[PDB]
Amino acid sequence: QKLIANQFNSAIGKIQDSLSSTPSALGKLQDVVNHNAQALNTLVKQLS
Amino acid sequence: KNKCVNFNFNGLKGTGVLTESNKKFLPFQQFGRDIADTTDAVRDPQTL
Ligand SMILES: *[C@@H]1O[C@H](CO)[C@@H](O)[C@H](O)[C@H]1NC(C)=O
Repeated sequence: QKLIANQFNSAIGKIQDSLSSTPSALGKLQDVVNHNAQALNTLVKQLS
Repeated sequence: KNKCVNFNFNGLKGTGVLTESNKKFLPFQQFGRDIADTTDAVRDPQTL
């Protein structure tokens, strides 16, 4: 029990650093936001 | 000012509210534009 608990705690501790260090782990949601922004900006620019 | 009316400045006709702008129009600049090629700020005739 103790070894399993320690392993789980270590993994949960490392997961935050893994998310924070890499700046491309959340690329899907950012891609969604960027796609919406690009579509709207293009529609605005077509007025010229 | 501060109430949206029809404006006609030197043949440029439009509608909207006019406010004292904080833009730093350089001395060779007459009117400003935004990302969609529309007039955003304008310089007055008579008094500048
Ligand atoms: C008339 O317009 C000129 C700018 O061309 C301006 O210098 C002058 O003050 C105006 N006259 C009055 C009475 O505001």
